[PDB]
Amino acid sequence: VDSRVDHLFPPSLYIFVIGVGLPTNCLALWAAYRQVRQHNELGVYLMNLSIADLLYICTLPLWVDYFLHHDNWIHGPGSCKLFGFIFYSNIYISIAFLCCISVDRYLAVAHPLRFARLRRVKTAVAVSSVVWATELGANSAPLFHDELFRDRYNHTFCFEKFPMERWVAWMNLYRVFVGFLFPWALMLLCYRGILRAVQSSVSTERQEKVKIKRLALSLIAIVLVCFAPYHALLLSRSAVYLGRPWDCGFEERVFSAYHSSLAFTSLNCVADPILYCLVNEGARSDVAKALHNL
Amino acid sequence: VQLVESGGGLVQPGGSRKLSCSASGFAFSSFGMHWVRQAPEKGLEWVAYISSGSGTIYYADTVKGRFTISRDDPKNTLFLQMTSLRSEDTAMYYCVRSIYYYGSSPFDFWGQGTTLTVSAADIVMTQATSSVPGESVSISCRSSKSLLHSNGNTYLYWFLQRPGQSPQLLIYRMSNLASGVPDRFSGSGSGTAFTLTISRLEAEDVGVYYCMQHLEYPLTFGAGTKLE
Amino acid sequence: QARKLVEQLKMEANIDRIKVSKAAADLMAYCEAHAKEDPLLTPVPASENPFR
Amino acid sequence: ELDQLRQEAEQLKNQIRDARKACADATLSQITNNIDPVGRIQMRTRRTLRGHLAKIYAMHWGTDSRLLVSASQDGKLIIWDSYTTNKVHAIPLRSSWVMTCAYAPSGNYVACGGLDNICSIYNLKTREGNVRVSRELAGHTGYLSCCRFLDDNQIVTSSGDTTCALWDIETGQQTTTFTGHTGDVMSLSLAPDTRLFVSGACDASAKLWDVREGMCRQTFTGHESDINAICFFPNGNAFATGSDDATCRLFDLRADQELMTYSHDNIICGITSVSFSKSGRLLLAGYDDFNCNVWDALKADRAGVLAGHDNRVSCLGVTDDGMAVATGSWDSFLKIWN
Amino acid sequence: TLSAEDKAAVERSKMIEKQLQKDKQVYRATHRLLLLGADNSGKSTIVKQMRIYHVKTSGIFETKFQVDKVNFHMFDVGAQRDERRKWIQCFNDVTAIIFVVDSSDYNRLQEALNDFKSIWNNRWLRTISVILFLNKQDLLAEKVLAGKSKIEDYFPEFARYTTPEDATPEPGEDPRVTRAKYFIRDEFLRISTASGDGRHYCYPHFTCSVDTENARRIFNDCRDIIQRMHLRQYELL
Repeated sequence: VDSRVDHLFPPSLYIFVIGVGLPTNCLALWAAYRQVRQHNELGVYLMNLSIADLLYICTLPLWVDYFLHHDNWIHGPGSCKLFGFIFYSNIYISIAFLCCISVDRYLAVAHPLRFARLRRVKTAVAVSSVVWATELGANSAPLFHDELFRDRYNHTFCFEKFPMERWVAWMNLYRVFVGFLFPWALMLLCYRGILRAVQSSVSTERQEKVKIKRLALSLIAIVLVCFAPYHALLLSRSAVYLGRPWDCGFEERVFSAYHSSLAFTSLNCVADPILYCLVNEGARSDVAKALHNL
Repeated sequence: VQLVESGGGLVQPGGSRKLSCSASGFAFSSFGMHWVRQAPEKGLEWVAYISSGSGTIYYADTVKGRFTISRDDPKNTLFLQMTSLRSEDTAMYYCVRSIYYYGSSPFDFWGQGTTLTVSAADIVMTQATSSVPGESVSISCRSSKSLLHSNGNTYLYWFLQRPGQSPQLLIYRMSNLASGVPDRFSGSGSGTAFTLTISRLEAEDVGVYYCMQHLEYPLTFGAGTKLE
Repeated sequence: QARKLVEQLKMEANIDRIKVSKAAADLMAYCEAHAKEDPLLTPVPASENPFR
Repeated sequence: ELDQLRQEAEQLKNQIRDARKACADATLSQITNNIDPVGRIQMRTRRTLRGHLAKIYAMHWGTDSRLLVSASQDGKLIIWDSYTTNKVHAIPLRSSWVMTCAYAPSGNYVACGGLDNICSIYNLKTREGNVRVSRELAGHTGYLSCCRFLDDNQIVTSSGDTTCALWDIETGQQTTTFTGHTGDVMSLSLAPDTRLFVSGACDASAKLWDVREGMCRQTFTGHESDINAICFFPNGNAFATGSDDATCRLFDLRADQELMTYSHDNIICGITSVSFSKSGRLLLAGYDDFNCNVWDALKADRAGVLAGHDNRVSCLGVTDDGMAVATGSWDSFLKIWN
Repeated sequence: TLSAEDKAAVERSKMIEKQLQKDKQVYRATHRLLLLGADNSGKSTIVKQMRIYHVKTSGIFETKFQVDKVNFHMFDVGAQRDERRKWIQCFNDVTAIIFVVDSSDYNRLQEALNDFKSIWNNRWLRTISVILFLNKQDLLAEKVLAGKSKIEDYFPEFARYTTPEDATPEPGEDPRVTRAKYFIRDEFLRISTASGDGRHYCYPHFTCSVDTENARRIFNDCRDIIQRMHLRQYELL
């Protein structure tokens, strides 16, 4: 059980995320609020996604240090328990609001004349509240554990043990399977249904159909390219532990790749503002008309 | 409009009885209903109040836990469930129709009344006079606390109970003549002391004049002035 | 048919017109005489307006 | 021959034009260029009235300056308490395509009408609690576009059949029918003394009528397009018109001309509602660019703007005590400004 | 804070608001339509049949019909004048406009084309789709089969016109009536496609006066229209 020279990639990537995803997410939050003012209940989910992204990107300045300084956390146990819970959530909050958006879009497009009670700002707010309550209470296990752990080779950990606790493996399994694949599968099914509905449209001009398909494929490709490697490797180093709990052969080799993938999973915070409030000409219109106020 | 009510009689102490008030001829669902009682030879005393939509219910401090008011809007009926009837709860109970919006006239229709006999920190209204055919007569009443609100409304009401029947609204909010009252009646006041002035009295204007405050619950009445 | 229009236009033709200067001065005079009682023109201070 | 009659009519029109040209000695701007400017005036939205489902086409203040009736395309008339933003009555109409409403001076009745060609009248103060239809006045061929109460028993309706009518409410028959327009009549303003009333139609003209005699007195022909709104100056000797050519104009009955024109090169949308203040110094006008404008009625310069709506302002009304301004819009919101 | 009567007034206002929310629930779930046409066009027969299957100077008529548990309003104007440019603003936000034209009356078909052009280019009817009922097809069948009344004379471009490849004459009928009816359809469609700008569409149908499958056509077109607007506001396009 040891570590590698992983001190440049996650820091240089979180710096880019800080530089791009604070202004883009503030603009996206403003545009989503603009949408809510018009009783577009998609705006509620867009605001919630922007909030999760914002309070994720506002807790990176700590892990950029935690990775610059080699793998040690020094801001007490209190910061490592709050900023470590915000950092290992908001992934399952972002990919829950993306699923909420895809289901909202599927209902509007594939059933345009039904379920009108489900498409309202009130029900959107209630669903957002339930989404925040779950995945923040059901992912709250790391709080009720000591989680600023030291070891031999001067590695002050934060939310880890390479010798994994009994719960950590099961909670990782839950992460991979009921925080990523389930919401991602629902996103994929919703966009497949949206494309099947758009296909039948008589009034859409077959280049708009191509634009819709190439946006719907990128929506479910960005999520996979950002979350699949980290979660597959988390599955790997959690499945090995059940086979050989008292072993460290795999972990030392896979440590650097694991932390680089964890750095990668942060690109789905500058991905969201673009793909959901900056790729269409209506929300860019809001950006243009509001930045022209000052 | 008409409010016919029944369910009264001789009740042994410690018993119970339910009063009913059947309304017909007006949109019952948009009116708040009151129960008002007066002892056989004494003045009126407010009992309870149920709001339109049944969302607000008030009781007098003397019947707070024993009585229960309820309504049935699809059936146009009003109820008063009385339990633990003492000998001090003998009166003849009234059904009053009241509606509240900007410029409405509450307490404008009163039922005929049903009689009930039981075998053997709020505002106070004083009408000091107790008794008084073509001449001007002025009645007066007073209050402990000023009835003038910050709105500009003086929540003073004037009622006339002719010898044989139920009270009839004459002036609401201290200066407004009710619908149907002749222009002879006028009302005035100053915030704490009030007066009612019949100009050219006629033989149909004899009876007992009652005052009211609607500033805050419970609503209090006053003894009442007699004219003979 | 057009005789009705002709008669109506004849009736509308001959009325007593006052010079435009007099009418303009009258509008100016009405606006000036009621200037102090126009809340929107001269704003009321924020204790008599019922929309405080 | 008919050519002779046409020539006589043309000669009479030329005579009227010549008399008007002779009577105009000085413009209003020349006389008014000495008075102090009104200055920038700012009004803030004191209240906002929520509850209308669809767009709002009509609104009329109460004579008590506190109540307010409003009409919307969902089929409701809502009576607001302007001070507390309460709702007093919610009147559901038989036809949802209403485009005018009025509140009686006494306060006992309201009227509304629209594409149904009927001016329904509602009784607000009944012995029963509900608000009932007192009478439905039928006889207009086109849609009713404006109605104004004279008293509890007389009402004046303008329609899109080139006709205004004077109804007797007790017996629903037209006492007088005012013909002479050639296009759809839209607006209608009663004189303060209720002896005359003006009407603007799609013929780009306005006429002053006599209620008692029933005959048109004057015809005004300023605008270049259909006239959408009209209202009397508080004096009773003037009125202002708003049309689709993005221009307001001020006429005078005694001078029988047009005194001043309110237009800006940067505003190109038509006016939808025109009202005056108590003194007549301010000419509040609604527009299609979502923003009401305030014009100085003596100088033709914008004193202020009322921008608080997300759709075009349809109705406008200044209260009788001059204390506030109501503004309804196609976004289903009323706002009280002061 | 505030007096007893004012509390009761606020309670009454709140009950009014509750009733208005109940009304909003049913207002947002009913799709409103505007029926237009000439006197010859059988819109009266259409509305009568729709009402059956599912007042002197009166100016508007309303018709409920329901297809697959979806509510529909249909309005037609009865007593209005010839001019239309003023009361057409009230229908700025309807779901669709149903324009009905008689295809068997070649004398008045140019006036119908001009009316459809004025509807399609109205400044207030942008983003409002039009459902085109090319009506009275049975009468057109005889009008074209019997050669007594010709069609090349009224429209001097029928000769240089070929039946489009997309044509689908289903039941089995002469090619001439198919050619003529698709010519009329393509006249209306060239007007439609000249200046659409992609913000609204025209859905043409070959209907008769007494047909059962008319409310289904309106339902399908309204489904498509609502779907398109949902694509617009939900940021898909």
